[PDB]
Amino acid sequence: GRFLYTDVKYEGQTAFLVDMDTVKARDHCWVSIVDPNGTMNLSYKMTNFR
Amino acid sequence: MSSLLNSLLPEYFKPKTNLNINSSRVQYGFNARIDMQYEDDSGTRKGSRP
Amino acid sequence: MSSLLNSLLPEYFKPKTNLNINSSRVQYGFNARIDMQYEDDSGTRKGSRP
Repeated sequence: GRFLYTDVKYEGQTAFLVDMDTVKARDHCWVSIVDPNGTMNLSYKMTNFR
Repeated sequence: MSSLLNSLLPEYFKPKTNLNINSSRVQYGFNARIDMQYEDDSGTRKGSRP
Repeated sequence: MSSLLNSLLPEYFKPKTNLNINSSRVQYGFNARIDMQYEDDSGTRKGSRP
């Protein structure tokens, strides 16, 4: 459940046009928001490995 | 070299003796708990993936 | 002996005057909250019975 930059599948330089209207909601916790505004800060902690 | 390859396993995991493999495919992973905290110009939101 | 048998009831419970019993069977108990924490050789897991 992570994103690597190699998923773009293009070595070299480019600019991306992100579709902000068609943002689907697959898995939603209470944290999950659709409309970001300004400077986005996300602080997560991982505990209880099994 | 047992002592070398035994060190690579994570500190929390200690596997048992036998393993009855009955297929040509095995998934291996862990069940972690994520405690996310979001902050932007609109406001704050706190969640938790159990 | 009121003062003797009154002492047996738990400190949190203080019952009211009247009780309209309308059957030959009465369940009595409490609704508690349990916060369990598990640890073994495989790893750790944390839950909560609300």
